[PDB]
Amino acid sequence: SMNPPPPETSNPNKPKRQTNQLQYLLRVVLKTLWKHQFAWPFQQPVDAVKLNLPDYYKIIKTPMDMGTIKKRLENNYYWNAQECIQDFNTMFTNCYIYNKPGDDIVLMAEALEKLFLQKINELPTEE
Ligand SMILES: CCc1cnn2c(NCc3ccc[n+](O)c3)cc(N3CCCC[C@H]3CCO)nc12
Ligand SMILES: CCc1cnn2c(NCc3ccc[n+](O)c3)cc(N3CCCC[C@H]3CCO)nc12
Repeated sequence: SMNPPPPETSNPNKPKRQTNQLQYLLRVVLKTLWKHQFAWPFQQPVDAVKLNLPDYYKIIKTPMDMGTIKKRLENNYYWNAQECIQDFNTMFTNCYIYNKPGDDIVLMAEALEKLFLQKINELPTEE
């Protein structure tokens, strides 16, 4: 009945690299999603103590949110662009998993996911 600690966002012992892909994922993909009208419930970890969703962390064992993703990109936590893509997909599917078809929050996630898909369509190619 407590929240878990948020996902890890730093690790100064992971080797770091910059790539066109990871730069795009921050400066275009994360940025565009963050500014979307439906982004606000996805900008931080689900707070199941403030929100009254008590079974949330019984159901969602791989939490993810765009606040975390932003930190991970900023701290060069990701080596492969796909690690970041995976985290966006985990965020969307967690919303689908906890909730049910037709729920307002699921329609918000679906809209954000469609946007995600249009932006990643233009991801630069891997090195
Ligand atoms: C307005 C501030 C706020 C936002 N969430 N939240 C919650 N969340 C729990 C929750 C969620 C859904 C239904 N219910 O019934 C409770 C409790 C709570 N408070 C209870 C304890 C005494 C203080 C009082 C305000 C804080 O100091 N205040 C807040
Ligand atoms: C990724 C965030 C998330 C996942 N589930 N969920 C729920 N689920 C409950 C539920 C049930 C039936 C219909 N709907 O629409 C939702 C609500 C909720 N929030 C409260 C309502 C305003 C937005 C938003 C704020 C806090 O993240 N946020 C979330």
